[PDB]
Amino acid sequence: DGVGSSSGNWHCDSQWLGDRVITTSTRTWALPTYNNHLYKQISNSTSGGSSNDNAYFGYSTPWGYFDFNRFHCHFSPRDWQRLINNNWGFRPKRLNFKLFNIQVKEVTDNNGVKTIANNLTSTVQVFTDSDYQLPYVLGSAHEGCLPPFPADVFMIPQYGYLTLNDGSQAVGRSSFYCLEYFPSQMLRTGNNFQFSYEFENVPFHSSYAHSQSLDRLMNPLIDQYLYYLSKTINGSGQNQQTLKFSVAGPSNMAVQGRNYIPGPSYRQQRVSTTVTQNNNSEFAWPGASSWALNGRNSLMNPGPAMASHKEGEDRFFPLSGSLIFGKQGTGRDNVDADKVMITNEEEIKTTNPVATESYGQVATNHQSAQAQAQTGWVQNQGILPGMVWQDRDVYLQGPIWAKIPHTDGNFHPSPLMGGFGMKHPPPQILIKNTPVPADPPTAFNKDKLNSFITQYSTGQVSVEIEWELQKENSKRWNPEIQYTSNYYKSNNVEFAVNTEGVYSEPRPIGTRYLTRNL
Amino acid sequence: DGVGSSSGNWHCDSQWLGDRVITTSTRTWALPTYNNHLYKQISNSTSGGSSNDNAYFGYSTPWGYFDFNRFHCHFSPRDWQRLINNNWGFRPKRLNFKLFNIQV
Amino acid sequence: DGVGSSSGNWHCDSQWLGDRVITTSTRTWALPTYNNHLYKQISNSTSGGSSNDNAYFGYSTPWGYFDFNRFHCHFSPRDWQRLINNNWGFRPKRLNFKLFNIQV
Amino acid sequence: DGVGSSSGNWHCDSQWLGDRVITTSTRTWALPTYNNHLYKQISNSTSGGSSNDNAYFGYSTPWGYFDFNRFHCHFSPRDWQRLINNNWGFRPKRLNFKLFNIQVKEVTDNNGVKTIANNLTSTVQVFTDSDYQLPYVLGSAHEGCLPPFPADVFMIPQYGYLTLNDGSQAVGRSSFYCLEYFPSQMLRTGNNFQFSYEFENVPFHSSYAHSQSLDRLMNPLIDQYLYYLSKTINGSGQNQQTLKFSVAGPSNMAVQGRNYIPGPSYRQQRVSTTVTQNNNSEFAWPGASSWALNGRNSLMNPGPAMASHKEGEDRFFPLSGSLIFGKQGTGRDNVDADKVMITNEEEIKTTNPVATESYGQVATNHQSAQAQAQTGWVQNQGILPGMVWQDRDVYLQGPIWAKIPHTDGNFHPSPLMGGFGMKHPPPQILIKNTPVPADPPTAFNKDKLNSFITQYSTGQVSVEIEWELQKENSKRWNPEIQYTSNYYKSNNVEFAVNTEGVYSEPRPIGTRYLTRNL
Ligand SMILES: OC[C@H]1O[C@@H](O)[C@H](O)[C@@H](O)[C@H]1O
Ligand SMILES: OC[C@H]1O[C@@H](O)[C@H](O)[C@@H](O)[C@H]1O
Repeated sequence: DGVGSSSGNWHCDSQWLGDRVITTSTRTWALPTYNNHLYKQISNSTSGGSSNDNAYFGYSTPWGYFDFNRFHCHFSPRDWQRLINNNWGFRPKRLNFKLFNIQVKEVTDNNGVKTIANNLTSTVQVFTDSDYQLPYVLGSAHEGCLPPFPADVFMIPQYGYLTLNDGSQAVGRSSFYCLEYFPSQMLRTGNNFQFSYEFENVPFHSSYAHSQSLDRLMNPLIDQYLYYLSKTINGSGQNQQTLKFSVAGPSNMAVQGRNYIPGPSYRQQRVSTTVTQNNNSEFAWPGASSWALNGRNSLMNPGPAMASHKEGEDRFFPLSGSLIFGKQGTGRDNVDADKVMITNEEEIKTTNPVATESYGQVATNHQSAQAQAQTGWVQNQGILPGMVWQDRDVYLQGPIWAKIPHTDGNFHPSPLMGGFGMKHPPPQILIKNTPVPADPPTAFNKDKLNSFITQYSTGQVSVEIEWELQKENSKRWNPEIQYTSNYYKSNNVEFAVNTEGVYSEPRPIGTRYLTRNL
Repeated sequence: DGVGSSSGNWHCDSQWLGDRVITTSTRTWALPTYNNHLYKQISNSTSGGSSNDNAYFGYSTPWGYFDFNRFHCHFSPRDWQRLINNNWGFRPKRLNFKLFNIQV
Repeated sequence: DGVGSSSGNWHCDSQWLGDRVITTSTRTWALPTYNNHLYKQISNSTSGGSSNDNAYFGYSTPWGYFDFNRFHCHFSPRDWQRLINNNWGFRPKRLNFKLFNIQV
Repeated sequence: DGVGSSSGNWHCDSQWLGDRVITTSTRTWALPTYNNHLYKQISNSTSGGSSNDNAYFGYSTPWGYFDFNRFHCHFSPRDWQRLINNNWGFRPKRLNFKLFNIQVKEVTDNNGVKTIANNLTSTVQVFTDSDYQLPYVLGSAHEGCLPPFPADVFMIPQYGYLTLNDGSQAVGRSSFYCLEYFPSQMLRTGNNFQFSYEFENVPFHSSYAHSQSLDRLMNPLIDQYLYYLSKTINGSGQNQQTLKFSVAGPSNMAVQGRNYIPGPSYRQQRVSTTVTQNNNSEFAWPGASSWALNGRNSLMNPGPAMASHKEGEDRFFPLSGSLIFGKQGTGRDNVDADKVMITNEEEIKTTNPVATESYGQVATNHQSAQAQAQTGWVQNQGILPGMVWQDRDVYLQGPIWAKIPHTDGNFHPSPLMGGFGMKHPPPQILIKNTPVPADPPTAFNKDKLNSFITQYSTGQVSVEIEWELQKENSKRWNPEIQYTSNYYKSNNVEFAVNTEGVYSEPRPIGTRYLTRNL
């Protein structure tokens, strides 16, 4: 429209209908010029990397992008409480995105003194990758999200991507992408941008914990009509061999026949937060579970979903097998345990093997009169028919969706870090300040212009997501576990601003409070 | 229109139909003042040329001009590969040119 | 029809439409009598096999069968190049089979 | 249809309408199996060739093809006389082709004794290359035409083709063609084949000779108003220099201004049929005009059209510059002049330079008081604006059409051997006996079958061509030259059968008898 008109309004609320929740978030952003308007080849060579496991090849772009892919972008802590205490499930449905009130600014420096002024004719350009033709970086859990607290102003992160490498080198199959080779909308102050998106059908996240365990599903009062082998010897001494059979029943539940078995396992090393209980060695990398791809070792960072500890063992956690969030102000490198927050998957204990335990035991031989029966431990167990499992829980600090990789086959493509896997996730939204040349020379020169006006932009972003709810139908008589604030006096309010103005999230909050039968 | 409105959008893609290819290229340009707004007689004398084979007479203008007359203006290397591997022939048909978002 | 009429024509080409390829292959075959018109029990015993991993039991028939189940049956090397350089994917859709000009 | 019915009738006549001639020719053919049903790589290595100028790479095919591309296929000698004496021009219009009364036969040999029997269920397969997707060999002047005499039974020639080579080797750009990869019609006895073809617009062949020469086009009674430089010196002695100018007129015709000049020239070496007049050396190849392509030398066999000798010099002929036909029964290699027939282009003497002469003279310097005027001979002259020329004459023994090569550019693409150049000439008609296996073994073997029943086919071919005529409009008072038979007694009739049954063509017959003004 024009210089003097606002191109959009602040809309931050949430709206609870019967089976639907509509979250709306507005934030203020700032976009720098990245890479001096250049595309740059980057690799572990350009960054000085060494180990082959860390080698990479790729490109950094002048562009930047929006990430709303964490839940605290869309939910206040109160809204999150309201979701998790009342609902068995939820999934995203629709998306609405807006860019408005764009302001492009010019920075001039004289001597040690900078002046900022509006550049009214400068433009910002924006496009969504709707055909998913770019490397999709939103499914890796990155910084640069919209801030959880609506009054914070955030920097837009720089877009970059990786392609195939051999060491620091690239192969011929490596692909380079110019983001200028897409059509994009150009925006002066007074222009706005919007688009809508439909989430594809995704199952409801399970926001409940089971009130039954998979090995306890029997009627405790009644025998089975099945028999098991109770006794193989008639007693001490030579040549005592029998087959004795007993009814499996209430008194021996471990031996009863069952129709369903716990889900798959890939075993994690167990680490105690009580520190003297740990070995006196460096096992962090060496003792870690990992998978290998093309000679590279990638740590298996989230487990396949697994229970983080056994009952009462809460001090234990799987080495890499859980999500670790930092507290507010926690540094980058080598921080103590009290400065991070270790998620635990304890609720899926009912259907899922413990991350730090063997799946079970198998027979390793044929017994005989000569040979005793031998068993061995199953350290990793793939899918078996009859397995049943829960996915990893999702968190207010955590990711929402991932892009399912485009491949011939996948199994149960729920993202291992948690959330909703999608073949066509919310598309990437790319934004860039268009370069404005400084004064060119008065004689022609064929070289590309390397001299530009120093410039940055700011504005507002609205994200509106419609969420579908699955209500609790339970007949449970006794009251349930719910997420609560604690009444006891404290210097600060949890999930509130500091005395210095710093918003913090004191604890990770999962979704699983309400219960269901198994 | 106005100071605060963009007068055009960035369109750079290529579009492959059955017997047609449509290339679109968007670039950012800068235009200096040339010749201090003057027309100037120029010759090999003004440039110091000597040999008769190189002698010339003409004019330089304050104006400047657009040249999209090379193929890499319209074709990405991948698009060029896609053209040359699959086709016995090609020719240009239509042209559309735009100037927009002018900033003085 | 009759002794003096051809019951079919040779059709070997390939046809590239926009999203479809139609391959057609014609070959000349010869069919012997197998097993002297007999069904025969066969096993690794009848062939002299030994190891249990190789043991088998079955039947050989007087019949014979057609196998077009390799790609070079339907694609010339040039057609294969044309498929693999230009396309992210392909799948079979329809099939048409003919036997004609039989000569006993 | 059936075994007992004829699938077509013999139609050999010609039909003269007002401006149209329709020729119809029927012949009997025999088709062997070629290459034992195999495609074979062939090269100068496989044939033992040596010189790089003769090196080639290609394939021979089991297929064979029809060639009606000579005029004696469609015209009796009387019809040819009737064409050339009455018409200024003619061109082909339509084509109709038929294969019918196919007979496939089986050959069995016992000991030194062969038995031929019908194989009623065997088939012949036929297709036209209508999209011109095969190497086109009909535009090279080859044996294997339909015989000029309708009672002769002819063998179908074997189809083969060449692709790119380096020496005897092939490069990656070389292309291989399987003729089985085309659709073709299969024919038992009782099946027939036909197709129609439209000639594209081609200019009329010029069946006239000019009654004027390009340098005589002036009015002999009247002066020009132009002047020429008659005299550059005033006389003998020193310092005699003048410019004298005269009117060009009837008495000096060589110097008059003219609007049009003779056509282009590429000079041929002159050879006398009076043999003692020739040099005593081997000049056949060494003294020959040639063009070079990729390091190979190809003799320039037909000239660009040029006059074969000057007036009264008929004993002279251009080395390669004319078409040479063999007489009946003339051998393959090193035959005397009396056993061949040397065509002469003498009629185009009016507009075309003599093949064995220089085109003319050009100035090679600047004359001056110090330097005399110098000229040099033009041995080859390309097209100049204002040039005018006739194409090579066409012959009853000669070719009709050629395929214009498919290229970015060509100039005046009249075939140099004569006839009608066409971008889409009459298509190639390919024919093959379909292989019939002998008895296969009773155990399966994956090898292709190399054992076949010995087999060949015969039948009839009809070719019908409609020809458009251009009548003579001339106002010439005196009678003209016409082609005639000579009345004088001879042992044989010309263009008739021998006492042994051998048809022969005693002389080459061109088209140019009638005259036109220039
Ligand atoms: O390969 C050895 C290294 O492996 C890395 O992945 C690990 O983070 C480092 O601590 C080091 O142990
Ligand atoms: O290169 C020398 C040879 O060239 C051939 O083209 C010619 O026919 C031979 O006679 C021989 O002279």
